[PDB]
Amino acid sequence: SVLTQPPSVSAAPGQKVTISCSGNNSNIGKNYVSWYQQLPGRTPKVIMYENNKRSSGIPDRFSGSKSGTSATLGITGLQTGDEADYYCGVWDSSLSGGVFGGGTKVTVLGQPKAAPSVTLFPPSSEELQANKATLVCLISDFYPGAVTVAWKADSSPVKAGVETTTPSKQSNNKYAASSYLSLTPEQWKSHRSYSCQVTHEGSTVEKTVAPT
Amino acid sequence: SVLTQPPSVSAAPGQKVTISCSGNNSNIGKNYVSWYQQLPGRTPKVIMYENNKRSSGIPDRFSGSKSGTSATLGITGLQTGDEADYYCGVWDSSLSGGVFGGGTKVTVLGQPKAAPSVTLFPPSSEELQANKATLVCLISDFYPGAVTVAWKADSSPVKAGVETTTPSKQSNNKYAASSYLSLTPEQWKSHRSYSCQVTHEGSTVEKTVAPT
Repeated sequence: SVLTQPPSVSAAPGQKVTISCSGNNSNIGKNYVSWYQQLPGRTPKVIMYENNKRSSGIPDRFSGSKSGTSATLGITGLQTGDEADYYCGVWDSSLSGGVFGGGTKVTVLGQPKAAPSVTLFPPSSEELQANKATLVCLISDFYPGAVTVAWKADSSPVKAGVETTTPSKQSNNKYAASSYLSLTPEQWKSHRSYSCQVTHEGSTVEKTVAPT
Repeated sequence: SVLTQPPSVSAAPGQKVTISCSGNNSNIGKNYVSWYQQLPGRTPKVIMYENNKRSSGIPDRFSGSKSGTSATLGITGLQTGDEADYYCGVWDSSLSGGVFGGGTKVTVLGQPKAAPSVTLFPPSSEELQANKATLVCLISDFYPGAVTVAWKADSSPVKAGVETTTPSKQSNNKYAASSYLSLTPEQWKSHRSYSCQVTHEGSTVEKTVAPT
């Protein structure tokens, strides 16, 4: 870290966020400054180049500026999707090489709770032809990332055969997982219906499937 | 991803892994390369710089080198604490900014490798009756826990609305994930088929679905 960047910025949804980048005359003062976004677990991507030029597909929210030996990144209308680390980059002329800042964690404070979207899928045609039956309860767009999944065959709770993936942080910093129930085609065709009940922050969402 | 890295690399504890990072004369060829370690949950840290310089507290087991347009990070005496995601970074003298590799997942093999079980689910009847269409690619029973998923609309790759969850260990100790694709029921019916392609350890499998 040749460039000096604050360790973090926090703001409520819709608010304005500024990120400073402090350097000398050999780097920021002489050369083009670029900005990089890094979503957790993801590699850094360029979002701004040539001090204020926005990279392809980069939203209007994002704004970039250079003045003197200091660069700034402006995010107006902060969204939950902008929660990432931001780095500023410039070529150092003093020591002929590319330099970077320490980074800045951007937090959306007081984030609104998002109920999960729930899509239940019966065993596919191709699957049953292979004497295999799998039900998928796709659980998407929820926040925070914790869920309880319960299954039922008609009225009775299904204990075994259930697997629920650990909620993973999606593109929009919101979450997704999927619960799956592997049955024998004998077990599936026997019952009248199947249920997947998803509990998120105390509230339940239940969807139902039936054969054909 | 401008620089190219293999997505997954593994070996038994005590063995050796190498991670290739391929670029051009303008990036890897001219400038100094760094390597990043992104530990599970934690913030990425630089472990290698100036092609072969190790950071503080980085053991002898980690070695970096660069020949031509490609850099390699080697790891010997592979141990569980090395399991992380690693990426390369270099300045691109033509683009006048930093370029990064897509990342590599390093796995210390603790059980037999397992090829994924792939189940493609078309949009359900209840869903299409609501003018919504969701394709779900259930990927389970695989080890190591890293997949690359590609979607095709007939044969042309789908470049939008694809979400892939992070693999999580299940009750069988093997990993599971799911890739989902959102389409308008017109997008589902305008194509002959949709396909989900799962890449795991250089082995690739294709699943296909068609309307009814």
